[PDB]
Amino acid sequence: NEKVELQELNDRFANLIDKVRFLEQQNKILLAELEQL
Amino acid sequence: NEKVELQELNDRFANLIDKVRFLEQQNKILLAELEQL
Repeated sequence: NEKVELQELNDRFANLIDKVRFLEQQNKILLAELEQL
Repeated sequence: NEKVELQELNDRFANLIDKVRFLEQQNKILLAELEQL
């Protein structure tokens, strides 16, 4: 059923974006630390 | 079209997956470098 399936991909897309945000922030923090060292 | 809207859907899903993959790989190298310092 393409209502539950297209709400599923949505949830996967959402989780992937949260992951992207988290990782972008951490890599920026790590780079800043390296810059400071 | 429905076929030319589903393809787009699969392409953004792939791009998003790749972004996560690269961010994690970049993150692991940054952690390793900070670790040396």
